Amino acid sequence: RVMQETMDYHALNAMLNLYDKAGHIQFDKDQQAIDAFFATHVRPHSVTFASQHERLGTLVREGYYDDAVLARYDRAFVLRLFEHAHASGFRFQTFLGAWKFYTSYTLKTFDGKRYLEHFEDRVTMVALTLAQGDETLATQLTDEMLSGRFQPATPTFLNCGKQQRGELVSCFLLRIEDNMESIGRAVNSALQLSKRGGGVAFLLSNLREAGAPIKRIENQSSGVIPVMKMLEDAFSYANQGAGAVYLHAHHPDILRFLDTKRIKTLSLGVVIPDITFRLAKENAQMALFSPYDIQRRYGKPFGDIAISERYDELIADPHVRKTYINARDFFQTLAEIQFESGYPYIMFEDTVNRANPIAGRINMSNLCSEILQVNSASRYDDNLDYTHIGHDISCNLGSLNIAHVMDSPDIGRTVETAIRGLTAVSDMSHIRSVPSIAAGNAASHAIGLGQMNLHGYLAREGIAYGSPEALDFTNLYFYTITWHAVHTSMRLARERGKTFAGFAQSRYASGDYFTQYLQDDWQPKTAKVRALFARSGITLPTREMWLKLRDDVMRYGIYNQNLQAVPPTGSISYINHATSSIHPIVAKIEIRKEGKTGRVYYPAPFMTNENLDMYQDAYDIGPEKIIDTYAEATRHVDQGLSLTLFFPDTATTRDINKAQIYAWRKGIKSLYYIRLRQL
Amino acid sequence: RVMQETMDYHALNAMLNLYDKAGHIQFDKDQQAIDAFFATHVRPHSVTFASQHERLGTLVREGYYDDAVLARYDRAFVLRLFEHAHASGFRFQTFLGAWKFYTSYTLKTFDGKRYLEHFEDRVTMVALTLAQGDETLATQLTDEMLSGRFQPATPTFLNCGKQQRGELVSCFLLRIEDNMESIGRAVNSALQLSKRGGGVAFLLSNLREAGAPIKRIENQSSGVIPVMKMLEDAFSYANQGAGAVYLHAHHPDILRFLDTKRIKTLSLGVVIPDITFRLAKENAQMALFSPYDIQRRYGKPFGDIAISERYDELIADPHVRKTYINARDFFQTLAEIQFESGYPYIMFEDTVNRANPIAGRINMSNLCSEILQVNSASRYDDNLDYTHIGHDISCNLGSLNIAHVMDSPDIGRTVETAIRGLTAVSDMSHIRSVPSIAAGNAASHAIGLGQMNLHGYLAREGIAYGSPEALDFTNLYFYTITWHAVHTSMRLARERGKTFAGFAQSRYASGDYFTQYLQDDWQPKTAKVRALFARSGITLPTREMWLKLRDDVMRYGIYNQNLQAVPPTGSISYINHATSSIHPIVAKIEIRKEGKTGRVYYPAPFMTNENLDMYQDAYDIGPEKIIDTYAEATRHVDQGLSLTLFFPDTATTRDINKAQIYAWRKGIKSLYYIRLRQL
Ligand SMILES: Cc1cn([C@H]2C[C@H](O)[C@@H](COP(=O)(O)OP(=O)(O)OP(=O)(O)O)O2)c(=O)[nH]c1=O
Ligand SMILES: Cc1cn([C@H]2C[C@H](O)[C@@H](COP(=O)(O)OP(=O)(O)OP(=O)(O)O)O2)c(=O)[nH]c1=O
Ligand SMILES: [Mg+2]
Ligand SMILES: [Mg+2]
Repeated sequence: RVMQETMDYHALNAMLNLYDKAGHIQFDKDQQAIDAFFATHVRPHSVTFASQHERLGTLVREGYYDDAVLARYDRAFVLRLFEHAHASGFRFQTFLGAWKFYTSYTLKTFDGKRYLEHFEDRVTMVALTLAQGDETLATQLTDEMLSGRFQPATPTFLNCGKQQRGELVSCFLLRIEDNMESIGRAVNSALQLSKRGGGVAFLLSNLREAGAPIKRIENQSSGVIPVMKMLEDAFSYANQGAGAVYLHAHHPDILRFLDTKRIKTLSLGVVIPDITFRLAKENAQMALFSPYDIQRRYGKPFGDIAISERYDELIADPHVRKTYINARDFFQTLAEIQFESGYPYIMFEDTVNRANPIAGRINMSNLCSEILQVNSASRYDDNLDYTHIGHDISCNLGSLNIAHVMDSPDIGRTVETAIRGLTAVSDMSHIRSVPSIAAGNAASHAIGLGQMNLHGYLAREGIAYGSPEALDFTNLYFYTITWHAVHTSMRLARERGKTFAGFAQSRYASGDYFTQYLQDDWQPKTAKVRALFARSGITLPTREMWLKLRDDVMRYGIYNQNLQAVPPTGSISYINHATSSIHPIVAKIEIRKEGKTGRVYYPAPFMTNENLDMYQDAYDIGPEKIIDTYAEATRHVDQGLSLTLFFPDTATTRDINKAQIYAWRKGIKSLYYIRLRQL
Repeated sequence: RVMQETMDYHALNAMLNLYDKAGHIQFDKDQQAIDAFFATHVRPHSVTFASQHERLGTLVREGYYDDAVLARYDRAFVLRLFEHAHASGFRFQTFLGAWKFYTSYTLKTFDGKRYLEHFEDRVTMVALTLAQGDETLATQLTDEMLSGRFQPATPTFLNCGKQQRGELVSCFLLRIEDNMESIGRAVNSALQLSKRGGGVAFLLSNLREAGAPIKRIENQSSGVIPVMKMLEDAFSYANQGAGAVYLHAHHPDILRFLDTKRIKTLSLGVVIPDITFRLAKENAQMALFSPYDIQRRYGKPFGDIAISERYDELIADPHVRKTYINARDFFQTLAEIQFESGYPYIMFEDTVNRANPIAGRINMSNLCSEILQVNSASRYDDNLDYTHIGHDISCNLGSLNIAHVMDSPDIGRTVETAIRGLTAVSDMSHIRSVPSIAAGNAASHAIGLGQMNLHGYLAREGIAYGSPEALDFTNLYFYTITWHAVHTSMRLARERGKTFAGFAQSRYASGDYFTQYLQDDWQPKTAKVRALFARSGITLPTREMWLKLRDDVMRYGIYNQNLQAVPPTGSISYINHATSSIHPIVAKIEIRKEGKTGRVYYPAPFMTNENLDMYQDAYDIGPEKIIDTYAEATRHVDQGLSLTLFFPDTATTRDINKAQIYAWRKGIKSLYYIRLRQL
């Protein structure tokens, strides 16, 4: 109001980092930070036009907005939607969300001096982009985004509608075959993807080990390390461009591989089948097989056969060279490297395939260990031309904010919109630099819908993370989300007359995918959990519904080969105002090293001085509770979930190992990095 | 003979490293080394068949000889040629030649225990391979090789005719364009070429400098170093696979570039135009121009415009960003790096283009600085597919042994055979992994005929290296070789009805190429030199001949775009028994660190205790005499000559620089490495 003092937003934000003699925080100060930000910074540097109409005009004229996007609608519908947007009542809930959106997400004039968009403008453009002319779908997307229910991945949210636009997808998984063409391509792909800001993970399990033959002459191959060396250099050059490599635990270079991190910027990931755990239990030895022999004798690559199921067969075939290391020592090295670097990530091959409803095996994952899909080899001509374009994996993501989803009765529309939005991201993608990525996305329409703010919700509702109530909720919540997503995908296939490639061989086709849901235990184990769904008007899918969907799926099929995937939510979290994963908060007042002050503080959603006790941080909760929560969700998520375990700095490799053992026994499909308290 | 002692060939070889109280060597001991080698080793482990016929049979049956080669002739002609071969009277002249041929060049049984070929068998197979069914040409090749007059490059000599065969060409030059596709391809090429043992050189002058824009955003590019880093790693992986990079002296990263060697295994090469020398003379500054601007404003890449001719224009255009360093300090850094590492190589751009008879500019050279040809850009699709296949350079080599050439009157047949042989190497090449190399070789038919044993000859004839007699001879000898090579190429074009691509724009077409030869100074300046040609029956081409060839060339054209190129002769030298280049011997008894004894000693050809004074080593002769000799040859060789300068270990960078200045003023097209005495 008229003449007011104190307008230093950072100072105000910083008050969040103060405790009073009773251990309380002045949460109000953040809000005052917001207000001061808008008054001293946002408003003064934002561009206001005489009307929406003249703005679009100008924005398209000076090369900011892409007229092609706007051209798919009657301009009037366009003006009406922006108006509906700015009428929604949207407010940033935290000083960091606001600042984060203005400093990194919103459109600025090319000289960088002024803003040209506000939150609702960006949402609007995203809705127009994804809706592709479908007015009713564009309004919904708008609504879902403004209400906080849906939040598309950073790369989509940022580029949609812009003239000078990045890619809408930024995370890829490529396989490498055991021949020089496939290697040269991989380095090329790294290069063309990295320059476009993509996260790229590479499978190494098919490469022949150090010492294997080449053209029949003995002891000649160099193994994976030198290829890692090349992929590493490509990622450094093209820059924001990060890499990963996955290697099967029973591959001959496994220890040399792990030893690179004892190569500086590549992330490592290990695939571990069940047999490896059995071996370590009985203090046995691990047999490592040569991909070179496996190819010659079995006619498929290392990364395409099933090690566990053929373990003994392989050890018996004298035509397959075997090498041996100490299983228990393997896990020991693993925990020690993880203790220091956070990775290697771990992908439980047997758990994954056993749960995989798609014909084929899953031999790798991504830079965040949440993506798990099938892939297939590409073959090349000597000039590097593709003679057979296989299928690799690009990964289209977005996430719902659990609290807001529960706060809206029409949960079926909430999910269906998101699925329709991600599906669009897939439909509009054509990654030209790497045909196997373009073929794959086009054949599978695979998408990854995820969740966030679970902790935020459970706290708001007075439930403690990890508790029997919590576990009950996360099981039934993922239960219902799954029902509506599969339904939406079925509708898409029906309204489009096509299904994902190879649907017929899926467990969706035969019906086996539903067995799980046809048995019981979908009755709320807890009384509070029954109360939450009821007070929200959400109906937990009943056996009839599943039985009905089974028939629809079997008859019409589904459009997307994969629907869910739960990554960590990076900085979109601050915008959407959600607690990052489905995992507990890493802190009450998360501190970030950003901006002209050095730090910006972020309070957890729905947290106040009267409910602090519900915000025990991830360290305090510990691994068990976290693993348990993820276990409940893993029973439904058809892909994976980035799972990080937070440990005190006195934890030991045995502690780490015991956690991983528990994760494994519990059904967890994958583990992201193990993190130790250090600030 | 019946019961003889002393059969240790190495011990006998080693006697060459002994001086008697009068400073004389027992050269006879080497011969005894040969004899003992044959008796104790070669004969006992060689496979003898009941007949030639059964041998071919077996060799083709067990997968050693390629029946496709033999199939181009009546088997009888085949048996007759092997017989003519073994009847020639061929003898190894030195213990190293023999051992070198048996341990590294001849065909062995796959288990490595026995030899399956002798010198004449390998020569025969090479003649059959290159002759391609032409019986008369196969006999000649056989004769030329057995007499010592011709010696094909190692890669050809070694693989021809073999079933399990390497490439016949192993040296390539590729250009890189200023875009990510072209970079990815380059790394790919490195990989596919290196695995096949090729030497690959890359042009970097077109890449935009560190700090240049990308997509209009300022300060973004990383320059050449990170690309060097990638090419370096590719060469380490694919292994025997060596690399080089060339950079224009006036490129903005010139000092960062040089600074990598102050990157461990890549060779460096610098292109230096005349202006740079003028600047250093007047202690001026060097202007470095940005390839990014040059492209935008001139529409061609840095490496395609003429810096010297546009120096001032460029400095004046305010649309071209300029950077500045101290010319004299540049040469200083150069000499200091050369002092320690031998390179950078140096290619005198202006000298080269001025002498280039082919339409286009020459912007790079090879790993040995003897190759100088034109090239052109390739353009790519985003999937890396070629949309326009440009022209890169592969390099087909072989060399004549001057002494033996002079020892045969029909010098016209000697040259014509060699040209026909190299041309075949070109005709049979199809490097599939890199289309620009295949296109180029197919469009130009470029070959590189070279010379060796010059010092061996001059010594035999009692002429001192560097002397006025010597200079007279090397000028007229290269004069005549040139006449017959151009003649042969003209005949080829005539008998094949086609010329090199772009002949019409060449100086061969207009006739300007001959002007040089139409004026005088082809009269032997020395009386001995007149005597040598006469005593050999070789007629120095007369103006009539040139005048006649001019008409023939202008009317029928020539087949090959380039004919001569004088590289250093590696180990083929020991086989052919020639003094390596056209440069003086590096030693009287060259010592090599090879074999079970650690060393093998090699005496120079035609050297005895009564003519030692004619074998002053390269150090003793010094740079001037060497440069001078090369100057005489450079006036005729249409490509280049690897020129190494040998210095005492007390030489200074000023000494090095003064040499390079003299080379430059003298016409030298290029300089290989500067070597300092160190053993
Ligand atoms: C050439 C070469 C290959 N390799 C490895 C890379 C690949 O994993 C593997 C296959 O290379 P490829 O190019 O498939 O080998 P090839 O087909 O020539 O030989 P083969 O017929 O035996 O397969 O060889 C090296 O490690 N170093 C090398 O120098
Ligand atoms: C992407 C990228 C390019 N480069 C360099 C490599 C090439 O020499 C040069 C050209 O890359 P290009 O892929 O041609 O650049 P572009 O076409 O996207 O941008 P422009 O339109 O400006 O040309 O950019 C880097 O140094 N680092 C990078 O991350
Ligand atoms: Mg192979
Ligand atoms: Mg470009």
